[PDB]
Amino acid sequence: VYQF
Amino acid sequence: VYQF
Amino acid sequence: MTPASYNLAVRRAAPAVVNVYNRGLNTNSHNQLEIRTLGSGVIMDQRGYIITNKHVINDADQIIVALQDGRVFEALLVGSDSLTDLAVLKINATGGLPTIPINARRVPHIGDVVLAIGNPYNLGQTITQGIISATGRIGLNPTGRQNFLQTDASINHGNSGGALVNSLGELMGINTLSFDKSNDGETPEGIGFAIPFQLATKIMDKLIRDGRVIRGYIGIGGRIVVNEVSPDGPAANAGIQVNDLIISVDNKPATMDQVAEIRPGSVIPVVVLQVTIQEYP
Amino acid sequence: MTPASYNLAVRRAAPAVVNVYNRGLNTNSHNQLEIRTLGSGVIMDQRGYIITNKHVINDADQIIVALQDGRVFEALLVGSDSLTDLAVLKINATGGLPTIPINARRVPHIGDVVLAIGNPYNLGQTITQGIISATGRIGLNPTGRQNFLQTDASINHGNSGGALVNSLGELMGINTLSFDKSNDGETPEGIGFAIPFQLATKIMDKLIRDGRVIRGYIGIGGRIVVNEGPAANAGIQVNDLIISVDNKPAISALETMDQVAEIRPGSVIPVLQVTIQEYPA
Amino acid sequence: MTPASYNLAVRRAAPAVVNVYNRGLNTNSHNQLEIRTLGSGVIMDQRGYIITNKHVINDADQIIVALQDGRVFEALLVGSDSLTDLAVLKINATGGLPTIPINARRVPHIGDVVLAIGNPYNLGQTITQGIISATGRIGLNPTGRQNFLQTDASINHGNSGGALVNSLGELMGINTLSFDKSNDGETPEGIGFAIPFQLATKIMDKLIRDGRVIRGGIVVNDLIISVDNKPATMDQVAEIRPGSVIPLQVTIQEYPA
Repeated sequence: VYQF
Repeated sequence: VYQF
Repeated sequence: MTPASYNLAVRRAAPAVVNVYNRGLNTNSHNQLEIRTLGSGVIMDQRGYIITNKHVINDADQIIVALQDGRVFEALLVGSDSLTDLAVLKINATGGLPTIPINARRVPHIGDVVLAIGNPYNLGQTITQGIISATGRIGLNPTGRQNFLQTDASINHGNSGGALVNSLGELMGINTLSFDKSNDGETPEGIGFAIPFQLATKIMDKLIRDGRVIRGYIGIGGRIVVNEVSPDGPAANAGIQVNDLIISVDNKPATMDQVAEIRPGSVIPVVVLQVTIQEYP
Repeated sequence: MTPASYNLAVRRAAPAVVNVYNRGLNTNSHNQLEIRTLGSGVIMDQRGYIITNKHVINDADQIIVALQDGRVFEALLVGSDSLTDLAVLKINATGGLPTIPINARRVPHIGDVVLAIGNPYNLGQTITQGIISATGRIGLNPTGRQNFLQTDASINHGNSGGALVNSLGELMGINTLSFDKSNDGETPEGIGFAIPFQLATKIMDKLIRDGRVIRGYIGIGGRIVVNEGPAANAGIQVNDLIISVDNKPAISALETMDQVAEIRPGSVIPVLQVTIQEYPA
Repeated sequence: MTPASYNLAVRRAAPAVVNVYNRGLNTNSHNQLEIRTLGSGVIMDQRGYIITNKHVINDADQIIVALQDGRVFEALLVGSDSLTDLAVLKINATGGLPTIPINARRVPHIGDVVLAIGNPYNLGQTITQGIISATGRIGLNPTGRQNFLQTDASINHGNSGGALVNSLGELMGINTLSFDKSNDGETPEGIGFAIPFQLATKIMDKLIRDGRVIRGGIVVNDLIISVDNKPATMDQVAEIRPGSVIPLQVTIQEYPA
């Protein structure tokens, strides 16, 4: 997961 | 107390 | 220079303690697996035998074991024991398993520094330290006896079933629960119990061997000499007793360890009758 | 023999930990600085820069710092970071200052003995000892994510902004909040967190330099393909990947996350060519 | 390598830490053997003297003292002090008594590792580990006259009166209380207090002698440059002796109420  |  | 540290104990022991999850099928209305409870476990040998607490796996539909290395297994319940609150799981692994360091000739001492290994609140594996506070323990208000190890190493919900090890990373006990006291007025700080590794080990072999711990229920409850709490049973069907002493059982000064260990089904000579031991309820 | 003691780490590190008072105007009725909150802080270097927690100096009308040696000072708020709950104060000393031992090459290990230094309930400076229970933490509730160090060294109200040091006295972290009253369950024992010194050191520099942390924001958050902004308005597509941001492959995403954040606003970057903006408030 | 351990401090000191039971008379029928409170105490010497907290034996009709060796004894209240919440007892035991390692030449430092020896929730004698967190504190008080050692060693109800020893087994203090409540919803953790073994001894010997405690820059709230014959302190006044005159002509005496 990643929200950058 | 005890129970054998 | 070099920082003071119990990391050596962590490096040797921690890889072997697992995250245990208890999942049920009738927990949500869609009958999909959901955690009802969780705690910790300790891989004992390479066959996949893992010790944990009974209250952690009680009535589960699926028990999940997760290792610090990332592998996850479904575990089989081989047996449990209300009296000690110990349970033994079995995962089927290939490629090898990390196993807890054991020194069968080490005698735990009051004052030995210990490290508690577990998954408090599911935050992930955490280590806490204290010392062995006491031995041969647990209240003067028993029911079924099995004595503990007491420690001030912080234990929390999730730590159950986990490992309590010394500075050499040797297995001292299986953490079981933090005295959360009987009522209110204050919260006890630093009082936790663990089943001594010697006891945990014997009980495990018995569950592995017989699938349950067969004890010695002769039929003489009390509150030595025949006492006064409850009535007798098959134990009086050979030795009249309602209020009489007892010298030595099985040729040794008279103690229920042997009683429970005598193997139900063997006439035993009790001084001060020829009673044949029976299995606990 | 001699008494086992971490007093050395105490002499070395404690002089550098101070009391921080968050004062505010008319807290009764008439205009006058009232003490809203307490906290601690650590003197990082001789210039007079001090790290503490943001939550400690929020809405402070006047921040006062008190040295363990008796001196007191009105401190200037050079800056703060919400996403890390870190703040930096500045005080103008002349006689010289006690600074925290920092060893940038030291890598904290799970099991290293630590000392929490701070001002719990304003009883005056206190030291407590535990170990590093875990590292790389608090990813099981990611909002404004961050990395933490876990410890069982008693952390109490008033310890925030303070120091976590090893037996040698080196700074291991800045004690932040404590895992308290889970939900309605009970009181967790020995679960405390601190910002790792390295991250606190990188954040302080940023705060000293710009008065705030300037993060590199683009516009692609989905909890390296872009699976759902102002930066995607010229070059970026919808459901595609990106081997190289700034035309340099950083294998995963978390690395591209920080790398991007580490990119100063305005600087044109080839994802196509997009220029960086500052992360939104 | 051997397991890291404080067993030595345990073997040396624990035998001298005893369980104390404060029994009073009640109206349940004629129950006069009911526990009222319970705590711990420290056998200070071969004569049978034991230190413990005052609040642990207050209003008691009978004090029982138990030893880890099995022996039990009816105890004699020899004295107590409300200001230090200290109290001495005496047990008539010949045959020998285990004693607490004492070392008057030792200065306890902050960071020193300590162990609280006591009987929490009457679970039996238990050892807990911590460090000296601070020295010269007021602790839990409206502000009286005494300094406490602060420790993070865990102490609970039942620890009061017991020993706080170092890794060598040397008495460092008599565990008194554990920072009660807090302000917002939070239970403090690791904040306990003990009376420095030095104060504990000064008060003991005094209690043993006078059956109790005899208690007698600087400006009155005029100004006093000095006292008796030495610079000006509000502490020495008591260490004089009631009925003693010193410069104007002021004569000191008892410290009642």
